[PDB]
Amino acid sequence: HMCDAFVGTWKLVSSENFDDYMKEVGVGFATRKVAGMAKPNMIISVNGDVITIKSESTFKNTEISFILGQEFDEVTADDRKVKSTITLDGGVLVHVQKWDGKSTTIKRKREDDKLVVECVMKGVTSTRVYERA
Ligand SMILES: COc1cccc(CCCC2=C(O)[C@@H](CCc3ccccc3)OC2=O)c1
Repeated sequence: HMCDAFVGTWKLVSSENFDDYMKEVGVGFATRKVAGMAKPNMIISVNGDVITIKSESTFKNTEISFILGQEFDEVTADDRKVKSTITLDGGVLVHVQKWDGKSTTIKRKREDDKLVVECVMKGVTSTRVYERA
């Protein structure tokens, strides 16, 4: 029952500062423009120890399955090939991505009826708010 409150089908409703986060990560102009339009649906499920997050949109579909604390290979929506480790810290999913000698952290939190995704690269944060679909 570890991630119960995350499970479901979620739709992006709002974003703040996402262009600057993508700049900080190194995303090029064309991908920033088309990625910034997308309103993905994120489908989170759990089966035993395995968590799956599937995202579907216009622009790109992505899918990760993982065990908490166990590093895995990920392909991001901007097409980075990263090494990722996801843990639970005080009821927040904490996701670190390493690639090309860089690092970024994505936190996923339940806040009221919303799922809040906070993305940090060095000094720059972006907040992406999802609602139940
Ligand atoms: C640095 O450039 C980026 C460009 C696009 C997305 C991200 C990740 C943002 C954080 C994040 C979500 O909102 C979900 C869903 C991501 C998603 C967006 C669009 C289409 C399919 C899936 O998964 C997460 O990793 C970074």
